[PDB]
Amino acid sequence: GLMAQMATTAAGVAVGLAVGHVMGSALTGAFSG
Amino acid sequence: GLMAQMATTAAGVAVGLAVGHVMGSALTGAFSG
Amino acid sequence: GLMAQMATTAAGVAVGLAVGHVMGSALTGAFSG
Amino acid sequence: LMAQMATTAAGVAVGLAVGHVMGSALTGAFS
Amino acid sequence: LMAQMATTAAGVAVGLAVGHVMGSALTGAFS
Amino acid sequence: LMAQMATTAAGVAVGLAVGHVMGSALTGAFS
Repeated sequence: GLMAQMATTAAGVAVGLAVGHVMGSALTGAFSG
Repeated sequence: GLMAQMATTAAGVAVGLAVGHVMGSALTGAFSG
Repeated sequence: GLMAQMATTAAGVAVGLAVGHVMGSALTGAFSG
Repeated sequence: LMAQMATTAAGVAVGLAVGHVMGSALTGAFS
Repeated sequence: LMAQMATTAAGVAVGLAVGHVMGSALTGAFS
Repeated sequence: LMAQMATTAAGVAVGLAVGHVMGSALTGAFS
């Protein structure tokens, strides 16, 4: 599906998030009434 | 499907997000009533 | 499908997002009532 | 080769379905 | 090769379904 | 190779469904 790879020799701040898959999920950034 | 690769010798701030796949998901950035 | 590759010798801020594929998903940036 | 780089990124939005984004930038280089 | 880099990132939003993002940037390099 | 890097990250938001993000950045490099 996806062979992701991050390779950093020198990283001041290394942030990495991996999600296997998203199925039937409603993702909303900002919501207002 | 996708052979992604990020290679940085020197990164001040390295941010990497990997999602295997999105299936049947309603993604909305900004929502207003 | 896609052999993506990002190669930076020196990056102040390195941001990389990889998605395997999007199937049957309604993606909306800005939504208004 | 040699390169003096000064970058100022503000309000950077990365990702699928990016919503409202606002940004104000100002440069006073080589002054 | 040799590179003097100065980066200033503020308000960086990364991810799916990014909402309201605001940012103000200013550069006074080489002054 | 040789590289002098100075990064200043503030208000970095990483993840799915990122909401309100604000950021102010300023650079005074090479002055």
